[PDB]
Amino acid sequence: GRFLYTDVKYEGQTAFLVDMDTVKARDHCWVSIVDPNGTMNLSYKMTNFR
Amino acid sequence: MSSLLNSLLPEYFKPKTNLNINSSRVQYGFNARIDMQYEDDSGTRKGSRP
Amino acid sequence: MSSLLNSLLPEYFKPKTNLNINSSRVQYGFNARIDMQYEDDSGTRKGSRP
Repeated sequence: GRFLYTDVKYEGQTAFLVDMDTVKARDHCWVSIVDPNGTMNLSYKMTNFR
Repeated sequence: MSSLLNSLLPEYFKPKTNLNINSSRVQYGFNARIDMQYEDDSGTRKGSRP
Repeated sequence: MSSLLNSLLPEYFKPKTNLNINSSRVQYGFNARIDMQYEDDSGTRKGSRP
């Protein structure tokens, strides 16, 4: 459940046009928001490995 | 070299003796708990993936 | 002996005057909250019975 930059599948330089209207909601916790505004800060902690 | 390859396993995991493999495919992973905290110009939101 | 048998009831419970019993069977108990924490050789897991 992570994103690597190699998923773009293009070595070299480019600019991306992100579709902000068609943002689907697959898995939603209470944290999950659709409309970001300004400077986005996300602080997560991982505990209880099994 | 047992002592070398035994060190690579994570500190929390200690596997048992036998393993009855009955297929040509095995998934291996862990069940972690994520405690996310979001902050932007609109406001704050706190969640938790159990 | 009121003062003797009154002492047996738990400190949190203080019952009211009247009780309209309308059957030959009465369940009595409490609704508690349990916060369990598990640890073994495989790893750790944390839950909560609300």
